Amino acid sequence: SFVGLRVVAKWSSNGYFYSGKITRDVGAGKYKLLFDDGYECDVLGKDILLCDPIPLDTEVTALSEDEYFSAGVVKGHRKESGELYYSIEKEGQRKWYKRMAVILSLEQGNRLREQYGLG
Amino acid sequence: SFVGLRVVAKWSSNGYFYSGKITRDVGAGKYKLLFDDGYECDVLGKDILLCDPIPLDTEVTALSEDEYFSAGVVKGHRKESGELYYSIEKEGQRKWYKRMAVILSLEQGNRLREQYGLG
Amino acid sequence: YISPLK
Amino acid sequence: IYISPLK
Repeated sequence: SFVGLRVVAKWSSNGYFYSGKITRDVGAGKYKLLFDDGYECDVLGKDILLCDPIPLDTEVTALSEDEYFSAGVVKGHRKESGELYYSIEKEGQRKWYKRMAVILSLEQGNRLREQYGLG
Repeated sequence: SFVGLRVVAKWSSNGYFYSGKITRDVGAGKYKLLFDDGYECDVLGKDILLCDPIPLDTEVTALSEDEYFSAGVVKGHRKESGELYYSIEKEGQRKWYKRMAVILSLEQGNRLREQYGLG
Repeated sequence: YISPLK
Repeated sequence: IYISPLK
């Protein structure tokens, strides 16, 4: 089973992919997801990316408290007291983002589907 | 509160509305929904139709265990040992469907929103 | 049952 | 909490 595995999955109301965990196989090609922000949905495997961390050189969308969000490229990982941090590079410079500060646009997620998709 | 109410709510992956019940207010304008077919999602209030039964003369979409689906108009209700059945009329003839065999297309659901939406 | 993909 | 797309 996939229960307990960290994933990145599509939130279908806005088309973005967010980090979370599979918590149960609910059949019919779907999995119960506890997203890192607390919300759940039974999601199709085809909309789930089984990839933790998000791989190096992956184009992602990086969030921030002080600036509007945009696309960057993963260039590093770092683990500290049990938490994952990403090093994202935009227009040359690199910066660090918590796991919840990294999401994928619809197309960014659709790109990883062939290699990491559960469907 | 709305905990326990029967509703018809949007499955955001395919745009259709399905019958189920609200099981919790989980905040962020969302409600945990237990759909009649067994799956759960945290759904926006804007996507919930507080409408039980689906009103007469409502244009809907009807399902089947054995044959493919299509559009007709609600012309009857019936309650039997606590379960709801609908009578829908397509192209003249009428036929009966269980509660789960009746759903709304995106267009069909939007028609009922002004009168029955939680948002 | 028959349904739109989900 | 980050500036992020509407959810």
